[PDB]
Amino acid sequence: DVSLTPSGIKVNDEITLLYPALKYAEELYLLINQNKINFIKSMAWPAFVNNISDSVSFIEQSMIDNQNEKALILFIKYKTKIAGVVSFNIIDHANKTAYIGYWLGANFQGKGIVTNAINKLIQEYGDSGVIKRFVIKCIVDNKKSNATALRCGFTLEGVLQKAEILNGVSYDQNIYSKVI
Ligand SMILES: CC(C)(COP(=O)(O)OP(=O)(O)OC[C@H]1O[C@@H](n2cnc3c(N)ncnc32)[C@H](O)[C@@H]1OP(=O)(O)O)[C@@H](O)C(=O)NCCC(=O)NCCS
Ligand SMILES: Nc1ncnc2c1ncn2[C@@H]1O[C@H](COS(=O)(=O)NC(=O)[C@@H](N)CC(=O)O)[C@@H](O)[C@H]1O
Repeated sequence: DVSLTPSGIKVNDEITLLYPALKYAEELYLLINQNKINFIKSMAWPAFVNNISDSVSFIEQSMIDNQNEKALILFIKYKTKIAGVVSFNIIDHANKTAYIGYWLGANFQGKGIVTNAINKLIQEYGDSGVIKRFVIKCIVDNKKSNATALRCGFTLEGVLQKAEILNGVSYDQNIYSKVI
């Protein structure tokens, strides 16, 4: 499979999902910084990304988790730029289940980048039998994420009541799945 390269997974001519590396720390940090205000609306962690060193620490931990298959953290490269992150936040090996996460900088939204990335990951891990069940869980009012999940052929399984905390408040999540 020539799409599985040493540096990452080639989705198409424009998108590669890069294995994390320290060299990406600067670009990743700047991207988060540019999007911090909007990102804080939908994710907890951006509120605390204050220096490049925080992105270095994230990369270091992501590489450890990737090595041990605890997670699969990938940096989305669109053309020449890092666009965001797509991940299996959690890989449950016993139950062959992967929980998906993602984000894109504002300048990279509306381009199908995450949809294309997810479809590729599901082909690679799902059609090979490594993962049986893929899950997207996100706060109910996250309109763009809901659209992405449905666009990728996921099915709504239910609402997880008061399951995600942002800034001390618990919010309901939709849980979507795609089963091979
Ligand atoms: C969730 C998020 C990644 C969605 O980004 P996105 O760009 O809408 O994601 P997709 O890859 O599904 O792209 C779909 C959009 O690209 C457009 N489109 C353009 N080219 C396309 C292509 N090649 N394939 C599919 N759609 C394409 C679609 O029409 C759609 O645009 P629309 O929203 O104007 O209808 C983004 O809103 C984000 O990063 N949000 C903050 C982080 C977050 O909330 N993460 C999830 C935590 S719960
Ligand atoms: N410090 C950091 N720097 C850069 N990216 C980071 C990061 N911390 C996390 N991410 C990435 O942010 C994305 C979204 O992860 S998330 O934990 O904020 N939320 C969810 O997954 C929802 N679906 C809710 C749920 O799954 O319950 C993932 O791709 C992570 O790898």
